[PDB]
Amino acid sequence: FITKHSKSLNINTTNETEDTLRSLN
Amino acid sequence: SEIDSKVQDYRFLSPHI
Amino acid sequence: DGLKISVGGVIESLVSKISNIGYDFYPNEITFPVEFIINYGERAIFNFSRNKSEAEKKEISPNWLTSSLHDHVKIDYWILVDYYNNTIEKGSW
Repeated sequence: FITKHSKSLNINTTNETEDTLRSLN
Repeated sequence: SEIDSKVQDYRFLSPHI
Repeated sequence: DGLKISVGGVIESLVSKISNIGYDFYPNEITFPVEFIINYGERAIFNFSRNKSEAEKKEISPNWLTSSLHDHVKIDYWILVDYYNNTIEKGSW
């Protein structure tokens, strides 16, 4: 799927865990 | 959009295509 | 009629899930990290299969992941052989 002119997904994932990605809290 | 993977499909075609 | 998903059918769904995502991504080893997908997929099918009968342990193909990674995800059997050497040398196996 690669475009050399995609918008980069500038997200801060460094606070996500296996818990916060599996849960409905 | 498929070029990255079609440039890889080609490597696993048979040497008869 | 609570659908008893076969040990085949779990592998058939998981193989399709790995192959069809892998086809759009590989050789992007960030978004398709082959060694991790092998080391976790084989560990999860090992854990799921361990408690199964010696009948259900005959639905399991010994090349369940490794065939689809070659046939569909277009990974070389030479590249797979050393990703499986890395899996066996580095992992909790």
